[PDB]
Amino acid sequence: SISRFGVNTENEDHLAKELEDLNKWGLNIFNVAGYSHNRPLTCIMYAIFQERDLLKTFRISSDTFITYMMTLEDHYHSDVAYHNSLHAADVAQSTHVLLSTPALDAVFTDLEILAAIFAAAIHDVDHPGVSNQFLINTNSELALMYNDESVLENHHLAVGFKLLQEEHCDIFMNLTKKQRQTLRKMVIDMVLATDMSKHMSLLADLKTMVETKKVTSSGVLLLDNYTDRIQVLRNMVHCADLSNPTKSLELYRQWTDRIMEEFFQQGDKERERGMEISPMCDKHTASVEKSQVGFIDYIVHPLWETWADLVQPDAQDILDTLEDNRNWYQSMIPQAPA
Ligand SMILES: Nc1ncnc2c1ncn2[C@@H]1O[C@H](COP(=O)(O)O)[C@@H](O)[C@H]1O
Ligand SMILES: [Zn+2]
Ligand SMILES: [Zn+2]
Repeated sequence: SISRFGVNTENEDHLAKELEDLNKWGLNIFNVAGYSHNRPLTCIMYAIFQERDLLKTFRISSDTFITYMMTLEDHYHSDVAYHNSLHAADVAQSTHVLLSTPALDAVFTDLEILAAIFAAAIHDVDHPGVSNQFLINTNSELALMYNDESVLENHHLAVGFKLLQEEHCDIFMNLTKKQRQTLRKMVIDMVLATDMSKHMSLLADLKTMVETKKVTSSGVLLLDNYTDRIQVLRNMVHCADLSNPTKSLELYRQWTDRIMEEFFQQGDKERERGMEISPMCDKHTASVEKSQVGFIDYIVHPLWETWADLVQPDAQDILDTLEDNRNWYQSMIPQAPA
């Protein structure tokens, strides 16, 4: 309820204004955090579940849901500049919008929809603000536990599911044993897919599927087998995760400031511990503009272009914004003549 959020009517009214964009790409999650005592993930997730009647469908009481979500959100580190609950909220809301794209209407079951949004919400939980390689190079206990493979991603999953065991936190209590098994499988698949080292193989396989792309009498995509549906969900969450550059510049710029702050903080930690600094972690040798252009050209654009193709023409506006932002940064690159 509104009381669990500690929000008064004045801020509840502001929040109502902001939530008018719940199903839109233009929602401003920064404003949402500001009116919800900085609990953007729980607030947006509650709004999303209400909007999709997921609480009613899976018999999750508001009590259990809010208790779990508030617990999960508290396990995101508010001192980590980018990988915090604000980023998770953004990704969950972005996934929520992508799931409603015309080209995918009626394609996914409710359990698959539940799985993708949940995956998005927990995908970076308890992130330390440093990369897998940093954990590996410092002989971190986490790296040793997971044998240097998708260290953080494996940890995000373990924490997300482990927290269901705390008091009044099992939001999957009323799902059948079969549903829980299937949801777990799907969630694990999608979160492990957020590991950037799997990006290329994801894109490749994604393009391939687009070659075999099948539609209907209306333009709606056809995916009758699990394997094909999970590949789309997997890529959908990956796209939402990498959606910053496709948002209105006012938002994209705030995300970029955060990702750069987090990179510099890791650079500070490397210096503090006598380790050699990482690329783009050196606040004195990193070029924000150039980095963003490179990130879009080599990773984000190639990804969204393929997604745009799969859901043609649903994502066209997203691709255009992406391109405008890319050119804005391109022209923003500093210049020193003679
Ligand atoms: N705007 C951006 N510029 C450069 N790198 C980014 C940007 N947005 C996300 N990333 C990177 O994408 C990786 C995957 O995102 P995440 O799942 O949140 O960890 C992050 O670890 C960042 O290093
Ligand atoms: Zn991640
Ligand atoms: Zn993320």
